Parts: sequence; C-alpha cells; structure tokens
Amino acid sequence: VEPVVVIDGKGHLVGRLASVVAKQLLNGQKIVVVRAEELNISGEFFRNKLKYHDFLRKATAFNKTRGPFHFRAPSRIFYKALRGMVSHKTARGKAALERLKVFEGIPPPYDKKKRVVVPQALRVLRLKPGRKYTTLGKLSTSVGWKYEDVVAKLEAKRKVSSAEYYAKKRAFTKKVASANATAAESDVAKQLAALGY
Amino acid sequence: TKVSVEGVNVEKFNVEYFAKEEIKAERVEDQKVVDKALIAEIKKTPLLKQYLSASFSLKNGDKPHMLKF
Amino acid sequence: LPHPKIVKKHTKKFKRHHSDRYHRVAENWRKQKGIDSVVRRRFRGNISQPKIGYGSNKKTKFLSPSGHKTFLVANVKDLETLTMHTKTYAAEIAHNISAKNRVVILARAKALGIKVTNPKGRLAL
Amino acid sequence: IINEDKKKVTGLTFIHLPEGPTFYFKLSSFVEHGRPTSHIPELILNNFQTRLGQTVGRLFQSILPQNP
Amino acid sequence: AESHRLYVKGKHLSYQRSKRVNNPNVSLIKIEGVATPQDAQFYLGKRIAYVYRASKEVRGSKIRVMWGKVTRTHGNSGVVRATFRNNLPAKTFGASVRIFLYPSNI
Amino acid sequence: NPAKSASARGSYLRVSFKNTRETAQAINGWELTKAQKYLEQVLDHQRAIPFRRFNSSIGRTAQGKEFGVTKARWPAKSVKFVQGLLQNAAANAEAKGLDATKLYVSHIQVNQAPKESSPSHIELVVTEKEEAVAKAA
RNA sequence: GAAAUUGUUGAAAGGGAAGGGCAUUUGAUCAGACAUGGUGUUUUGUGCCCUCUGCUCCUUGUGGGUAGGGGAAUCUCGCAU
RNA sequence: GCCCUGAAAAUGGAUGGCGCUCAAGCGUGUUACCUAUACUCUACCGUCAGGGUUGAUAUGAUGCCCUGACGAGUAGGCAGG
RNA sequence: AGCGAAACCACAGCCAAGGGAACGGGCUUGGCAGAAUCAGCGGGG
RNA sequence: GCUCCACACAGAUGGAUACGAAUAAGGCGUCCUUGUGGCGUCGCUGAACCAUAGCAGGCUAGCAACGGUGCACUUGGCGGAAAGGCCUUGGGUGCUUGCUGGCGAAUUGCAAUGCGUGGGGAUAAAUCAUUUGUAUACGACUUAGA
Repeated sequence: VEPVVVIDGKGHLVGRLASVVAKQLLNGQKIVVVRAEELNISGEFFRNKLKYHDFLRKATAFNKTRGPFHFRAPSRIFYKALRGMVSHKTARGKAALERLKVFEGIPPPYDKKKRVVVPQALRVLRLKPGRKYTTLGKLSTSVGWKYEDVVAKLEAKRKVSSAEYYAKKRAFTKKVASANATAAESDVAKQLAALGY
Repeated sequence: TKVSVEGVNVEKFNVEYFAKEEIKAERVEDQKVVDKALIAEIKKTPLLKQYLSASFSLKNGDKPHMLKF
Repeated sequence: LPHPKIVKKHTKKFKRHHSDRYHRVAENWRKQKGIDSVVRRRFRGNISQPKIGYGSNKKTKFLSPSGHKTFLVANVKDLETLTMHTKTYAAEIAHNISAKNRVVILARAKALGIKVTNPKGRLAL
Repeated sequence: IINEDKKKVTGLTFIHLPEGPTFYFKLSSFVEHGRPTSHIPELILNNFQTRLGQTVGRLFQSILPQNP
Repeated sequence: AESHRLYVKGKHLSYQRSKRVNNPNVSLIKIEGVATPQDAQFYLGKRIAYVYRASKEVRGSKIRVMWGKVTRTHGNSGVVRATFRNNLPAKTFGASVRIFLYPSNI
Repeated sequence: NPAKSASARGSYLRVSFKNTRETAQAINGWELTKAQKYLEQVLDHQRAIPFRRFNSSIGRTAQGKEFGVTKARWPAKSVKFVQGLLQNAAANAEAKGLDATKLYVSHIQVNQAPKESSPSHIELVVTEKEEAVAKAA
C-alpha cells in the first residue's frame, strides 16, 4: 500500500476516525494524523464541553498531581480517545501508540506530502445533514489550549505558500494534458485504446 | 497465448532422457534442433520474441484473484 | 525397520504442583488430595495431570527414536539372546560394565548386527 | 594425521614417508588475541638431554619451517 | 527491473482465538486487496512464507524463513486462516507474510 | 595464565564479613599501585568506600560522588586486612619474578567462615596486565 | 561431601510484584554412523572341495570327530584376490 | 412509541473502557460470520461386554486375536503396578 | 571508628470503580508507572 | 573529542502519487462585460496516475533524436512549525527498451526467501581536597584560589 498514511482530521469524528486509526496500528500501520484541531465530533458544543470537564474534575485525591492528567491540546485530546482502544500497557500496545503521531496544524515534513481521509468517518457523510456538531478548535481552547491562533496564523501561511505551489502545477499539467492531447490520435495511441489506456 | 508447436519433433525426449548416473554435447545438439524449429513460429506474432525474453512479476495493484492469464 | 510414525502424545514432564515454588516439594509427580485444591478439580490454566488417555499406542510402545526396543545387556552371553531380534531390540550395555569388558560387547554386537544404544561408553581412541 | 574420538581433537600422528620414524601424541590443551602475520615464525626448543628427547626435538625441527 | 515479486503481500493478524483462549496453531492472515471470502478462495492452499533476518548466519545467509499454507477463510473481510510448520511467533502480530502463487490451479 | 598471576589467601579472619565484601569490591580490578595508594587515602579520610549492598544508615558524603553512590564510609579494620593481603600478594609476585608496575587485582573474593563470631575468608589474586606488541609488512 | 545459605565471575531480565500452563521466536548450548555394503557374472589361488587310503566315539541313519597322499585341464562346494 | 420532568447529596467514577448520534442507541426483519472439554468423523489409550483360536498357532491359551459400546467424581469400595 | 543481637517472617505491598454473602490483598475495567537513597509527621492499617 | 598501538563486525523489497474551502455544492477548461459573471466539461472510487522488457538485469554494432534519466561537481534561489529539504544554472561522465541488432544464460538437474573495545600521548573541563556563607539535619547550594 504505502508505508506512511498521513491522514487528516479536518472533518472527521474524533471517535470513528480513531477506532480505525487504531486497528491500523494494531495491524502494523504507520499512520500520522494532522490538523487535529479541525477534528470534529457529534453534538452541540456546550456538550463536548461537558462530557469533558466532568472528565476534568476526575483527577486524584490525596495527590492531585499523580492522577488523570487532563491534556488540553487537541492532538492529545484525540490521542487519548485512541490510546483507549488498544490494550495500551502491553508490548503489543505500546508497540502501537509507538506507531502513531498526531500533530495540530500540519508541519513538515508532512506539509509537502499527500495526505488523505477516511470515508467511513467524515462529518459530511455520517451526520444526518444539518445536525449539531462540535469542532475541537473551540472545544480545546474553551478549556486551556493556548495557541489556537499560532496554529491558525502560522497556518494561513502554509495554505498560501502552497496553493501558490498548486498553480505552478496546475499550469504544468495543462501543458501535458495538451501535449498528450495533440500527440494523441496518432496510431500507437489508437492501438492502446483498443486494449484500453 | 498459444504458439504453433506442431512443427516440433519432441518424441525423442521421455523420462530416461533425464538421468545423470561439463554440460553434455549431446544435450546442446537437441536444444538447437528444437529452438530453430521454434523461433520461426514466434517470429510470426508481433512482440512475442520480446515478450518471452522479459520477466513476469507482480506490480502494485495486481490482485491475482482479479488477474487474467 | 519400516516402523510406524511414533506419536508421543505428551512430551512435557508431568511435574508436581508447587514443585517449583518450594525446594522441599519435589518434581516427582504426586496427586493432589485436598478437596479445595484447583489442580484436583482441573480448573483452566492449571497444570496437566497424568491420566490414562496419554497412554501410548501399543504398537509403538517402548520404541525408541531408532525404532528399537531398549534391552539391557550385562555380558556377552546376554547379548547373544537377541541373535534373532536385531531388527527390534537395541543392546543397551549396562552402566556398570567396565571398560575392559565393554570393548568385548562391542566386538560381538557389531559382528551380530545388534545396534548398541550406548557405544563410546567409557571408551576412547 | 589428526583424530577425534568425541567432538574433541586428541590424537596427532607424524610419520616420515619412506622408511618411517613414526610418532603419535596426546594433545590436552587447546584454546581461543594475536592475529598473526604471513611472515614465517621462528623456532625455539627447551629441555631435551635425553636421546629419546632429541628425537622428538629431531621431529619438529623438521616438520616446521627452517626459513624464518 | 523494479519488481522481482511473485507473491502477494499480506500481514499476520493474530492467532485464531476467542475472547479468552487463543490457539496458536491457526494464524490469521490479511492479504492485500482481498475483500470477500470469494476473492480469498483463490488463495486457499497456496504456500505462505514468513521471512525475517536473525542475528547469526546459518547457511551463508542471515535470512531465515518459516513456511505454511492458507487453509480456509475467516469471516467476510477475507482475513484468512493459515497453518505453519513451526507456529508463527506472536511477537510478529502485524508483520508481513509473503503469500505465493504455487500451487497453481491456474 | 597461572605463570602470570600471584594469589594470597587469608582465612578465618575476625573481621566483619559485610565490611570486607565492600572494601574488596571497591578495589576490584585496580592497578596495584593506584590500589594500594587508595587504601592509604581511606585511612586518612581523603576518599571513602562505596558501600553498596550492606549499607543501611551510612551517612551520605561527597566522596561517594566519585563512584556513583551517595552513601560511603571509611572503615579501618576491614581495609587493614585487605592492604595486609595486598602487601603479601605483591611480595609473592616478587618471589615469582614479575613486573609489579603492571600488576592488578584480577580476582578478589570473600566468603564467610565457620562460627557469636562472624569470621570470613579472603582470596585476592593479582596479575600482570599484558600489552607490548608490534607487526611488519 | 547433598540441600538450604553465601561470595566471586559470566549470561539474561527488571516503568508500583515474581514464579505456573499452551505456543513459538531469538541467544547460548548439546546431540547427530571405527555406517560402507548388497547381488549377478569372470580370472586365478587355496580348504572342511573332488578323489585315493584311513583311524575313532557311539545309536540307526538322515550320524559325529580327526590323519596321510595327489589334483584342478570343471567347479562356485566354501573362502580370499 | 420515543424524548425532557417525573428529587439525591457529600474522597475523583464509570453502558466494563474508549467512544457512539441517517449510531456503534431503540423496535423489527433478513442473511453472512465468530467460537466451547457440546455434536459428527478418524486414530490412540484404558475399561466393560460379546466372541474366535488344539490331531496346536511362524511369541508365555494366566498367550495371540475379532466386534461393539463407554470414559466427571468427595466419603467409600474393588483391582493392577 | 570497633563490637553486635532478638522478636518476627506463605508471598508481595500505588490509587478508582465493580467484584451478590457485615471478604477484599492477588481477579475485571480504568488511571497510571523509570533505576538508586536519606530526613520529617506521629498520618492510616 | 584528536592522535598512536592491539584487537573486535514490532518487520525495506516499484513510487508517502503536496491546493484550499464547500458538500442544499464543487473542481477543470475558455471568453472577458473582471464578476456570488457567462459558455463548455468532469465526478457515480486509487480498478487511477507515474514508473514498469535486459546474468537480481551482462558484453558489443548501428539508426533516429537533441529529448528522458543516473552520478559526483558548480551557479543562483527557496524552506524556522519539528526549517535539516526542495528546486534551478553550467559542464563532465554513464545509461537509454525510441528503433534495429549481434552474443551469453543450461548441470542450481521437478518445489525448499537466495561501526565498538584497552591501553598509552597531546588538551578541553568537571569532581574531590581547600576557602567563603546569601545556603545547610546530612547531602545539595553559593563563593575564592596557578
């Protein structure tokens, strides 16, 4: 298939996404998730914002510091989520979340390299059209993550510097799709077609 | 892909043709009798002389339950 | 011999329960007898106990890897009883027979065609 | 000619080919940090007053190089 | 020139198990691209090799092997059952297993 | 090689076993001179012995930092026996005609004795450190 | 001169437990034929072989032990080449 | 019918966890698949039952076989080592 | 710096919840957890 | 670390094949009246795309192109999120299956994938020992000394 399947959250459902991202490591599959912050979920916002804090309270008694550590940053939010379906703790586990990697944003060296998605888990394609659905970003923040922006900003950058890229490419092709077009229709070609190609 | 084979004399070789009790000069004489009586028929079809010289392999996306041979 | 393929049934040693934890309790198998014992009640995961089903195929019993039955020979008279069963029995020279005596049991068994299970015993070159 | 009884080397014979003064030995020791050169090595011999001795002395003098 | 591959690249999933009790004799193999039991039927009874380097050289090659057969299918996904001579190690759960094309029916 | 080593046993020694285990192990694998000098320095409280097994209630000192330990002590009576031994071993080697400058305590070892008393045998063994080599083209 | 138990050395393992059972991997290690023919022909050479002459122990022919000569141009009867 | 309400505190807390929302929830239907020491079949062990076998069998008739069924077990009983 | 006991000893000793039976200490599901060691409280069993 | 000697040797097998945003919408192409603009067209799976023939890939003869590509160099530029890479200019040198050739393959016998040590030498620094007290149960900490 491919050795590294850089995924991409951007419109997925923390769950589901996970699960599969999961299985795939368990079955020896180096993944890498990006744009964590643009991960989604189900339900209103003022929920996930609960189904969480609660989570927050948790924490330990006698010694708060030793206990259920409440990570903020998206990435991790979603991590957990996942290190939660992988018998983590046991060689085969550790041996996984060993195979994982979840960045917010989409820093190098991944910027430069195709990503992809996981049908079987996009908002668009699973949530009964028009239904309440939260979007990490806020949901992180709302509860600590101090950067939403940096990401953001130091984003827009990327997008740029790319699209730009694009172009240059779109320009390129066009030429091909043109050469091939013309130098298309001469024998040789023909033939192929017969077979199909 | 089938060739013409009927031009070939093959009945010389049976099992016993393959005992051993540096290559035998007898064996190489039977090669060239077959081969030259064969090359001719491969030369009829386009690209077959080239097709045979190449190596078969599987390429990424060749799922051999789908594949036709 | 064109012997049957010898099935071993159970190759592990039948150790005694707890013969591993305590140094006093020995690897020599003994049944457990307390009625609160799990071994005696054969709960899952717990050690396999010798039952009669593990019994070997009567055709192949006693047969060693060579496909011969072991047989102890003390002296060169005792060997020459197998004069007729070279295909079936293997002359195990017995452990206490000396050096000077052995070299003589090997002379005959080689001549008779008896496969000795333990040559090179005490003996050098 | 070298022999093995068990998985260990033990006997070592040195026969001279015509006529034939012929010896036999029992190696005891053997083992394995030098990594020697292809230069030819010097001989030394120690304690051999006996005439039976300087016959074995008289062996090895011959069986190893007189080049060094 | 690029490929010398005459085999289909599957992964070694598990031992056939339950919730609780695994039998290590039946190794479960996913094969590449195979999705159904129908597509799998093709692979039934081809020889598998699991391949791996070890520390020490044995026969002039550091590169050891185990061999075995696809035996039957498993559920619908095309995950397939497979038995080796010596069983596959478990430490190799999620490792690549080279599935071959002899014996042909085709 | 036994043609290269000198040993020196001492047995049924009225020394704390546990302290000896230490001062021995402390000195294990040292060039005899650097070794003997070190036992003078424990005597003068310059350096201390890294107690490692039998060490409950040893007061932490900086001298432990030399080794990798926090705990370390200065034990007189133990070392008194061990440099007594080393001195002997040195002299054995000089009867054997060795180079004392290359010497080192290859193997030292201490195990209890019969007995309340708590006595202890010691056997240290010293060896020439073999070097000196060349080649040609 | 056992075991507990103790030291030294070497190997291995060790993220708030170890030892057990099923199964394999890796590492280290141990085995692993004074096995060497079988058959059918062919030169010769010998003997308990052929043949000449016997001598002796005993129980029933369907016997046993052992000398002297000669001879392979018949003989595979045995055994070596 | 589903949904909110239809009160319960006090160390952080659990549809088992993660998580799930045109479900991975509820109701129902259809098929496919997963697996027990269960069932089927074959071999093996042992036990029980029924037998075979002598002008004697190319192995101790207290042998050597043929057929079939069966196999949890404390006190306790019987038997072979 | 030396000399130098004894009592005691199945085995180990992290939380949270569940484990029906005034039974949780080994089990189930989680949170977690880095070697090594010294000084406090008078803290719980 | 530099230098001198002595030794020691969790699973690659054609290619991770770069827009962003929306999804009751979007690409992509074209005309410009420069727009939430028109006309054209695509999608309904990567089943694609690009690579892909040569002793596990040899040794040699030309034709046609003036391209493709490998390799150390060289010019200039870009990349700071984890840049640690990505492009380009110039020349040299291979290879070219774009086209046609000329040789070799056996017997492997009918399957069993085929960069650390242990000492020296030179030199950077830390620790111990000493000194100071802003520190101190002991440590640790702070100072000072060719």
